[PDB]
Amino acid sequence: MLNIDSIIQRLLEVRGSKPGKNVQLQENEIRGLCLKSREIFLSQPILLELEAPLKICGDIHGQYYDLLRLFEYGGFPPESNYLFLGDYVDRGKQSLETICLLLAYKIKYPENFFLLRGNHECASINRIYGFYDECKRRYNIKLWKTFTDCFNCLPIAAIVDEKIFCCHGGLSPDLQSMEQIRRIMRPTDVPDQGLLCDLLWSDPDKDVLGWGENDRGVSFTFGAEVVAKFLHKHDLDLICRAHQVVEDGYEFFAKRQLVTLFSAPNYCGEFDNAGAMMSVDETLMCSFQILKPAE
Amino acid sequence: KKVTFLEEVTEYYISGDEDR
Ligand SMILES: [Mn+2]
Repeated sequence: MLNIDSIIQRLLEVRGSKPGKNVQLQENEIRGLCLKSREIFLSQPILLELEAPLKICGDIHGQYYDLLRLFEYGGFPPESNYLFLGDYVDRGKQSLETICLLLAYKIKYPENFFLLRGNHECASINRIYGFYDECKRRYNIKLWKTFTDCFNCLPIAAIVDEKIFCCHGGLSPDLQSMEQIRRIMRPTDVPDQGLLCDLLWSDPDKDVLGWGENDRGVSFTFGAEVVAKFLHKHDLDLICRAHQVVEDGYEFFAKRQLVTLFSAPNYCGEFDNAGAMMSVDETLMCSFQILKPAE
Repeated sequence: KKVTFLEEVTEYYISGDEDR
């Protein structure tokens, strides 16, 4: 049984502290977040049907204090509805606090707060790129395994007011009907190839005509005409995805038919990128707020 | 309903995000 209010209070009380300060939840509280959120994820569709207004964010990658700033600008749940597009952990310094606050908000406000799966919400990936090490250092391996069980149940895509298709990575040459996404059974790992892999790993590319091999070595690239055909076939207006660092935190593709959102400013302390958050109002007017890193 | 975009972007500066 969770005391979700106590948990959220402790996660938020480090606001304003010298950045890097940890929240020390009890192991059983974190396990509790994983178990309860898994129940909620499985009870909701794997392809979410959402209504505007809401705010949409891309990659967070453990940048907890930047996540807190996103909520300060966007409004703390449930003042605003949120959809996150995946990649909550790895690379950054505070993945545990990041995923714990996100799961806590999912549990407290399950119809106002939504999380999609990113390619880092995958044991084979986050074992390597930081999350496993963080779990091992602060708790133990068993807790990392508990997170994996939770991540294996995250929904994969969302459609906002029947017009905006959202997922972490991108399109798939295997995808002919949304029903194919709906028939993916959870829990599941991410496969090395196939529909679910593509939805989490693929990228748009201005220099490809049709589909191409992705330079990453996983999945595909797709061109602007692929986007156009997808939108026309499914009566959609916009693809909203994440999965690529972009200078200004958001970047359009194919004459604004696709947008990439990335919400982790100065990613890895390497990229000097802004993080962006997209607001969608009830009329589906989209606007951007961007967090620019400064000295 | 139709997706549209506001041209005005709201920008914020986050101090300390360089050299965390
Ligand atoms: Mn990604």
